[PDB]
Amino acid sequence: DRQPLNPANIEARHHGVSDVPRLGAMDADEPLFVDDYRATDDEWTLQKVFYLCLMPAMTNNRACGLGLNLKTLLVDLFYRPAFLLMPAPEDSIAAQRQAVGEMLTELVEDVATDAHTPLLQACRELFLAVQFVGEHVKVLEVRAPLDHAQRQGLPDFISRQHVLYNGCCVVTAPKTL
Amino acid sequence: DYEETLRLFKTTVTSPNYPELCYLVDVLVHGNVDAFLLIRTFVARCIVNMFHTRQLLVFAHSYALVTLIAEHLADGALPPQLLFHYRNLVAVLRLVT
Amino acid sequence: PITVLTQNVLSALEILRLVRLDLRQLAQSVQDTIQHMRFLYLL
Amino acid sequence: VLTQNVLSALEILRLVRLDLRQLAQSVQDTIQHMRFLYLL
Amino acid sequence: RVRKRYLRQELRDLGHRVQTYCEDLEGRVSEAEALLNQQCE
Amino acid sequence: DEVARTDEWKGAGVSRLREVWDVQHRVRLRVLWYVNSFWRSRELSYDDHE
Amino acid sequence: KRDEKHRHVVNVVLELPTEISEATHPVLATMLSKYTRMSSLFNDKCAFKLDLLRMVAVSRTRR
Repeated sequence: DRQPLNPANIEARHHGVSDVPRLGAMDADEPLFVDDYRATDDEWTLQKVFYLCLMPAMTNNRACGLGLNLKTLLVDLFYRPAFLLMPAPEDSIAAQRQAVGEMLTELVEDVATDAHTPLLQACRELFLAVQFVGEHVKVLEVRAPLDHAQRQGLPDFISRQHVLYNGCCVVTAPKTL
Repeated sequence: DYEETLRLFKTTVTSPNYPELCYLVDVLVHGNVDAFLLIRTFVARCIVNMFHTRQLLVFAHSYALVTLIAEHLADGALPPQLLFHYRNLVAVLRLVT
Repeated sequence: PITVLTQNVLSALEILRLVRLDLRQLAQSVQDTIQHMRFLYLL
Repeated sequence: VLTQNVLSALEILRLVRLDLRQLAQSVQDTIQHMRFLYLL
Repeated sequence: RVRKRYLRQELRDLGHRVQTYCEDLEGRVSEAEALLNQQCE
Repeated sequence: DEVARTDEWKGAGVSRLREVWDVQHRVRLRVLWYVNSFWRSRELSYDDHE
Repeated sequence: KRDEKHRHVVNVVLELPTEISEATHPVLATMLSKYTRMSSLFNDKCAFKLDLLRMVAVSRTRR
């Protein structure tokens, strides 16, 4: 937002628990919603290697970042009686396609279904991960003075740096979404 | 030598028919271990089918998913060659370090 | 002539259990309410 | 061997009731403080 | 902005006091129940 | 001999360090509190009405 | 009365088809207990729908 995130403006996400007020704040920017986990130094370095060195070398700057409006996306995608009335069906694929919806049909069907897993079983298996939903895409501004050896000349240079949160790195424009 | 895995990665990340649900499951998982372990059987079937039906290595567009597949989906589930491709991507990251 | 005697302790145990549930609900409901107001209006 | 103990605990439970009244008054006072000051 | 921030701070402040007082009440009711059930020797 | 206020000021030392913002929450500064200050001796009163 | 409020949070807010009721959906009961304690947020009904989705998800695991 305008000001740096204070330690109190960073909120922990409660997964597996009803969190409607957080879901109302999906597009809110003042509080930042996070998991409990904090990336270690080692995996921080590896993530930087992957995104700054490997990906632009292999793509030649062809990647881009996007965010999904996953509130309405997940609502109109999963708010079927098939997913709300999940039993604790092995019909024909036509009835499965109708039940699961057009978008989930063209998204999942040939991609994640085997002869052991019809369309609706695969879509139920995907539906489970919805319980960890998270918020909408954000862009954060990172400010950092350099280390004490680089800071010596121009001590007042506050570097600034932009990152994508709740976002994706994409190599294609999604047709279906 | 990681040149064959990098050729496969090159064709994957520059392929216009890269599946659209990979981004959705990426933004669902956040790089959370538990969200992956719930979707774990789903993504394994997805990667195997997308390797056989087209010559690409899906979920290679994100660091979180590739490293989660490397760590968790190595107990079987994946065929050994497909798993070795993700293992080799992680080995490339270590070598850059 | 047997007017006063010791009381059943199971009744007091049930009373304590109800109080303990009341205490958990006090803390959790206050935290949830303050959070809901904060996220709805103060952002 | 028990009634004396329960009454000797009641001798402090009275103070507990007092502290309950004090906390409820504090909560109402804070709500009135906030409602007066901060809601323009 | 000033008013919202101060209200947020005070409202967050009282919740911690609520927590501490609920801890006090929980401990005291446990003490009462314990002494009624069983003394300490 | 006799004590000096400097030595007992140093010996008594600091025990508080509090972060304070301005009203508009633009700037943070720290307040340092000493136990040898003449502030402690006065026992003057403080109040905040609404 | 609570009947009007629950009918609202079932039909107007949650737009849930009548074929899904309280007798069929115990997680919906446990959620309705807490949903109506907040009066606002009824305008973005999509927040409540997604919350019921994720609660049904947390309910229907194998662990």
